[PDB]
Amino acid sequence: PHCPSSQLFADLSREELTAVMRFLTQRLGPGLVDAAQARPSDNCVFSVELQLPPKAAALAHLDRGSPPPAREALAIVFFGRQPQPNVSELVVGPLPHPSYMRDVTVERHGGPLPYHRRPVLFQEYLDIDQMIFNRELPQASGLLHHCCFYKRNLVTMTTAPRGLQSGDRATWFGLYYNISGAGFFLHHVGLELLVNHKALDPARWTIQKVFYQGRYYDSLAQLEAQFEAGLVNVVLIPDNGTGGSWSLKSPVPPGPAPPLQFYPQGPRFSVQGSRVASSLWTFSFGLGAFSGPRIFDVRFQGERLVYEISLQEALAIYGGNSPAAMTTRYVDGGFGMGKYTTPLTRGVDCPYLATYVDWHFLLESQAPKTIRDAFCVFEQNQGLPLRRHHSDLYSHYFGGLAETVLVVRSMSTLLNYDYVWDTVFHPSGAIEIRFYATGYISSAFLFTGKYGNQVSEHTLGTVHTHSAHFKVDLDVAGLENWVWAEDMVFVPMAVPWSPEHQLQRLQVTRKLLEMEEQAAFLVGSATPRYLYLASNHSNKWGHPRGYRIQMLSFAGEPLPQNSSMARGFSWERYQLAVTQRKEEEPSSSSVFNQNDPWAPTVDFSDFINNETIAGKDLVAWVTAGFLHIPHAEDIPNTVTVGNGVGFFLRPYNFFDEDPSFYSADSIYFRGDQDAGACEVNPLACLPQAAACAPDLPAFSHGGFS
Amino acid sequence: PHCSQLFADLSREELTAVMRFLTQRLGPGLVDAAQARPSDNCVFSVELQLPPKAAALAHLDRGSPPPAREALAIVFFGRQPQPNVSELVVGPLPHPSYMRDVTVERHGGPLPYHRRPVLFQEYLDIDQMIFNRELPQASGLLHHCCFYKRNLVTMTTAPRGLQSGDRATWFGLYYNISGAGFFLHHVGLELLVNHKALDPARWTIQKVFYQGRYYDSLAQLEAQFEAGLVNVVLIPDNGTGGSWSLKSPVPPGPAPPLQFYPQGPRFSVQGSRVASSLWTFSFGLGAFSGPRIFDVRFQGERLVYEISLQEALAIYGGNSPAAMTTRYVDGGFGMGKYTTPLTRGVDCPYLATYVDWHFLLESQAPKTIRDAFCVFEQNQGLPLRRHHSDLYSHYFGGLAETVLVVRSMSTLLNYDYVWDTVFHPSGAIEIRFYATGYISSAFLFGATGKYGNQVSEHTLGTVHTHSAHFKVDLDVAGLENWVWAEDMVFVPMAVPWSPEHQLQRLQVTRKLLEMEEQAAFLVGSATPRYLYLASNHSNKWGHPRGYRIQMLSFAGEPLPQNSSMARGFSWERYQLAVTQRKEEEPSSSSVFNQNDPWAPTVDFSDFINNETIAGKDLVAWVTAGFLHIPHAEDIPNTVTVGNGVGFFLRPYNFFDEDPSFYSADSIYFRGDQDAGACEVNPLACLPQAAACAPDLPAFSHGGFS
Ligand SMILES: *[C@@H]1O[C@H](CO)[C@@H](O[C@@H]2O[C@H](CO)[C@@H](O[C@@H]3O[C@H](CO)[C@@H](O)[C@H](O)[C@@H]3O)[C@H](O)[C@H]2NC(C)=O)[C@H](O)[C@H]1NC(C)=O
Ligand SMILES: *[C@@H]1O[C@H](CO)[C@@H](O[C@@H]2O[C@H](CO)[C@@H](O[C@@H]3O[C@H](CO)[C@@H](O)[C@H](O)[C@@H]3O)[C@H](O)[C@H]2NC(C)=O)[C@H](O)[C@H]1NC(C)=O
Ligand SMILES: *[C@@H]1O[C@H](CO[C@H]2O[C@@H](C)[C@@H](O)[C@@H](O)[C@@H]2O)[C@@H](O[C@@H]2O[C@H](CO)[C@@H](O)[C@H](O)[C@H]2NC(C)=O)[C@H](O)[C@H]1NC(C)=O
Ligand SMILES: *[C@@H]1O[C@H](CO)[C@@H](O[C@@H]2O[C@H](CO)[C@@H](O)[C@H](O)[C@H]2NC(C)=O)[C@H](O)[C@H]1NC(C)=O
Ligand SMILES: *[C@H]1O[C@H](CO[C@H]2O[C@@H](C)[C@@H](O)[C@@H](O)[C@@H]2O)[C@@H](O)[C@H](O)[C@H]1NC(C)=O
Ligand SMILES: *[C@@H]1O[C@H](CO)[C@@H](O)[C@H](O)[C@H]1NC(C)=O
Ligand SMILES: [Ca+2]
Ligand SMILES: [Ca+2]
Ligand SMILES: [Ca+2]
Ligand SMILES: [Ca+2]
Ligand SMILES: [Cu+2]
Ligand SMILES: [Cu+2]
Repeated sequence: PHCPSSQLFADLSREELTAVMRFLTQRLGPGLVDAAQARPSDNCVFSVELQLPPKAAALAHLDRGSPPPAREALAIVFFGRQPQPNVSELVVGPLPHPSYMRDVTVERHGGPLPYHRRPVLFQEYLDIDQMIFNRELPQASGLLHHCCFYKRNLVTMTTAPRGLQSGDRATWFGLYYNISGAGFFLHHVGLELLVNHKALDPARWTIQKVFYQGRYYDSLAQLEAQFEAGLVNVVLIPDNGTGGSWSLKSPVPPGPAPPLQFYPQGPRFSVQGSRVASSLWTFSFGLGAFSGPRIFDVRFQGERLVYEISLQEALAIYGGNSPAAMTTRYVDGGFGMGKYTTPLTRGVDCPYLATYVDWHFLLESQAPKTIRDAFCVFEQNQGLPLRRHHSDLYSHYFGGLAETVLVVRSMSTLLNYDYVWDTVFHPSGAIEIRFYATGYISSAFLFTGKYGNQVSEHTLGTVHTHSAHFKVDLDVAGLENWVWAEDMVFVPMAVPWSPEHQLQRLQVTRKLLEMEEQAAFLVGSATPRYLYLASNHSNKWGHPRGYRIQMLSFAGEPLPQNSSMARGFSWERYQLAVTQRKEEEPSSSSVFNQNDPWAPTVDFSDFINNETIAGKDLVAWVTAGFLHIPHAEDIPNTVTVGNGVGFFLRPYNFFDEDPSFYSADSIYFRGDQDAGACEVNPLACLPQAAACAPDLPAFSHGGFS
Repeated sequence: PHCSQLFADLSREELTAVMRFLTQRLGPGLVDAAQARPSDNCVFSVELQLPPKAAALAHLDRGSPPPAREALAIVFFGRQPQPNVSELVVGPLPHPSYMRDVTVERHGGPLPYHRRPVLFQEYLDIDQMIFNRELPQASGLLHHCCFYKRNLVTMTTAPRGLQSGDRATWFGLYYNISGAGFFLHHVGLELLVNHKALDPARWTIQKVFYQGRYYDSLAQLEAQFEAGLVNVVLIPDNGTGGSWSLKSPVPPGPAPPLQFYPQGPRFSVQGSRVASSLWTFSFGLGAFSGPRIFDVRFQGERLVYEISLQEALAIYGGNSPAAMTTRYVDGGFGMGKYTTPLTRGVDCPYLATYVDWHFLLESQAPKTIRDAFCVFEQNQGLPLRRHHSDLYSHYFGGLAETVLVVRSMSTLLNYDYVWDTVFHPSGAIEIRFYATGYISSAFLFGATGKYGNQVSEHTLGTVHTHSAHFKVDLDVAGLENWVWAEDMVFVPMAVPWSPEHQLQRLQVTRKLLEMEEQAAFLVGSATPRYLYLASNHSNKWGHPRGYRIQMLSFAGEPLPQNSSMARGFSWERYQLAVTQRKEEEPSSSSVFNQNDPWAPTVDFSDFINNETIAGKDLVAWVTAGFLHIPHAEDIPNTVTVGNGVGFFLRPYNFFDEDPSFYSADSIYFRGDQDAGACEVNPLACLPQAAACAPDLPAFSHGGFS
């Protein structure tokens, strides 16, 4: 019966956000508009979020005990009501009650930010739909009545980038049936429209091209005419149906409950604000609006391993029979991995008994909002030994330890993909960063196999690749680190005790990587089997104290350099790169690359620049991804099984021995001892320990927009 | 509130039945393996002989009668002018009447006697020699360095010599540590024992290695010690920490997470057969080959006829002779034969279903390994699939992932190998293997860094690679299958609507692999990103029904072909290979390769022989492995974290849609609906469903030998 239970990196709070918005409205001139109903020629505030502190100061505070650096915020402002409109980046502080505001644009980017680089606003999307649905589609209502039950029952979906050339803002939009309670993405009606929305005055916006069921037209006029002329043979795309194409609700009623996990003697970790603490682990967590999930000041048994691990960008490159598909290259940070974090459904997205946590933000609005259950944090019994030995030889003993990990997770739903961002903390001292793609695939109307598979009636599942970039600022036993590569080789040799014979002598090769360029591994290149970052200092046995990067990635072929667009996500070309850490190089991407990748705001390749990486504060940049050719089993959704991709950070002579030796949960007993004796073996007391019904919270869901 | 066996391993009776029959028909002269000497006649092994496929299938599908249930016996025929090992098929069970020598049929000639595995008694005899005859000759030295006075133990290596016919084995000497691994306590002495002679009296010691130097005999070593040329390095007898212990110095804290089935378990085990809602298969263990599964059926339909471990391999490098020539072909010892008991709540989850294995190896009566297998459902704490829609329609639809696992563990000397087969709700099968347990060590001398890392006082952790081979006989939608490779490519192109501009057009490349040699991928070769086996027949959307092999492997560089030994495990050279399935090609290895790899009994490369694989019964052969350079954190044991290696088998247009759409456990609800309303959302009723204390069984352990 019955059964128990330094925030310098925290994301800005409701107050802090409000505080900065007040200060902005005051100091920014009226004509300021609510971003959420702004127009191109308006002035407004697009985003307000935490500006991360410099490392030197942050550390001085965390370690040396000096005072905290100014807590600041960064605001992105669209300045439209202006002869030469610009986007500007403004640092506002110091919180909790700000007094200054500095334009860092020219500092950071060496010049103004072109207005065309700004992300398409929510209002801008609405205006575009007004044009399409009021001014444009009616011109073809003859056709639409015949194919598409026109009478409102159709929806548009954006693509990106928006044109062919720096400056452009023309966007292809596909049209789909507005299915109810299920993904529309699988119901392309066959029509795409090239909208030019560069003009500051929506009245001047035009439609450059039209694609319909396999053919280009110049206007909806033509397309309607040609349909009327009788040289457009409409194949009828249905409005309605049943199965996974049409639904997510299963036709099969609940059977017996699946397995459930619980903490029989209370949870073994705490979350206070942005800070998690456990027996072994300590870190602060959070979300960049655009860059997405991040962790800081990660400490294993009190000692810092990493200053920062943050998602940096995500990328989806498509191919297709149609214009939308065949030119789409989402640089998802230009929308926002944080901005589009969705709530975590208890018992689906994370285990029911996880600790859920809310996120607060201020984006494209005046008042801050909240995503409820944005994060989840929990311990998972992996059902699998961290370590184990059974000795039947000479001495009869057993010694092992079941693996229980600590997880932190957010999910981003950008249009149809749901990205899943795991950071898993292992009891061995290892950190694992994973990401899964799930959700709906993106589809096109089907009209010879070069561009994907047919996944349902009239539907091409368009081929594409996923990839993601991570900043990993390890500070292994201090700031000053070196990069080591180790591998294997065989060397023919006469057998010492019988030289008439030949043996193949297995050996270890070892090289220190001295310059940045030697630590930059292009995709498709051979990669050292052991690569690690290490300190000057050694462990008990005289080896440099190291942490090793090990990669789980099936990376797709990158967009060719021959493409002008590529410089906008040049990180795609590397598997891994280690560079000097620098304040002026905080990120591999920028929210402004999505709309102008031809003139990238940040260009990652520039960071790799022929310097020493021999004894500096280093930072590793890891790419992970894969190629996806959709298939029937992606309908309704793509499963996560086998699609996880990422990397491990594992200790390599960092410790003097395996930390888990002194685990509070390790089991050990001799063959002559009594394995059922509770005092001998803790597992024997488990049935007492766990003789209680768990107190499960009432199911709540974090709602919608 | 509380909460066809046509593939089954032979039972106690069947084993007894066969041994009785063998005793009778094998003439007198027949000794018990545990007592046998080289010149004796004895029965080494009795285990299931797997049925032919055509007959097995006829029974399983067409309903015809079962094929004869038979057994295979390995017999050592020593009491003979020309001694041989012979393979004998005995049947039909339950009460056998015949017995057929298949040796010459199968291997095209007699099995040389020197290929036989070293018997337990043979190991004991060898120790008599060492400890009675030999070591006393160097007791002067041994008293000085090693607390000689019995307190030392030997460990074998393999293969045994330099050339087909040889049977000389290096044995290292270690302190017989109590209740912890001896493997970390090499005293610095290895002895080359020649035990080829049928008369142990004639066995000799060809060489001696001590603390860095070679001697012809123990006479020599002692003569040279007493002559003042051998400088002993005292290796301690005793100590504390992970070098010496597996018992933690830290007392139990609060219990870790525990998983349970709140409305009963959702699978059954009847004998060798598992059944669940989705999955159906028979499981078991080959004495030598190890874990295997048969007649795997997703929702009633066969995906795989057989998935079986085939061989495991550990290739070493080192400063000393044992380390530098060791190549364990573990099947020559036996992955089943050395299955250890699974400790409840360490090796598998506490509430797993544990199952015993019966065997008859190197003895006259059958024995049992208690809790050899475990079978359980695991909540992965991670969604199989999920979508959150804030866009146009407000809905959520997902499904938490619960997998079905089957696991055994083999402890071969120091390593404990974990063998997972995980069955996913998506229709995917996953085969994993982890290496844990103790590393193998050597005494540390010399300044090279070429052969590993120092992991404790005076201990070299010797570099080596692990690898494992699996037979995967998929029968995708029937027997007749083809092999497909798909990948990606970019193709420059004029932008259709703006030909002044260039786009990189992503496309899918596809190729049918026609001949065996085209499906044979060497290690280090580029591999198609999508490789699958498929049927002639298509799904609803016209694509061939496929299952795809996706590989999680960090494979080490293979032993060079230049080595005569290599032919004994030539599968090591491939990542993957598809060949025609053939009755006369049942296995990629043989228990007789370990001792004569120079004249291999089975040579895998011979299977790949320039035939069609276009529309035959095909079988894939997957290699997985990795390089291990030991480091401090391998002491006391190597952890499983990130060391799992294996592959997935995923449906690729096999179905018409994701079968998890019709999951009994999928959650779905619209934003306008009530997510707490139990009738709407099953997760809401969970706190009722799981308001009960679990009835945990009293802890038992399966004991030792
Ligand atoms: C990008 O656009 C922003 C928005 O217009 C520009 O900010 C404004 O720049 C001028 C400085 O050239 C400032 O106003 C001026 O104030 C001084 C006295 O303080 C006076 O000489 C002038 O009569 C004028 O009013 C003001 O700092 C600033 N306004 C706001 C609301 O921030 C920005 O400079 C543009 N920058 C680039 C590089 O494009
Ligand atoms: C490997 O070793 C075994 C040692 O027994 C050989 O098997 C034996 O082969 C002999 C033939 O030399 C069989 O004897 C035959 O049966 C009757 C017994 O009444 C005998 O009088 C006949 O004249 C005939 O020689 C014996 O049955 C058989 N035993 C078994 C278990 O097979 C075997 O030949 C050897 N194999 C090879 C390939 O060298
Ligand atoms: C690890 O290096 C520290 C720090 O190293 C600086 O010394 C330069 C020669 C060069 O190596 C530079 O990269 C490196 O950052 C060593 O201590 C330093 O040692 C010097 C002696 O040469 C002293 O005079 C300095 O006070 C001290 N400087 C600092 C900044 O600490 C240290 O010896 C070494 N330790 C090991 C085990 O390698
Ligand atoms: C080697 O050392 C082991 C470890 O002590 C000895 O194991 C003990 O042996 C005695 C005698 O049989 C038993 O009563 C104890 O219960 C054993 N302990 C364990 C943990 O098994 C073993 O006997 C020694 N082997 C030798 C000397 O060869
Ligand atoms: C697929 O093949 C089946 C018969 O297979 C043989 O037929 C020949 C044309 C030759 O290609 C052989 O190699 C084949 O193995 C046939 O009976 C099936 O119905 C066929 N079905 C389809 C849809 O292709
Ligand atoms: C989806 O359906 C309803 C019509 O019942 C509509 O109000 C909604 O907005 C549709 N999507 C649109 C209009 O974009
Ligand atoms: Ca660093
Ligand atoms: Ca740099
Ligand atoms: Ca087959
Ligand atoms: Ca063949
Ligand atoms: Cu995808
Ligand atoms: Cu290993």
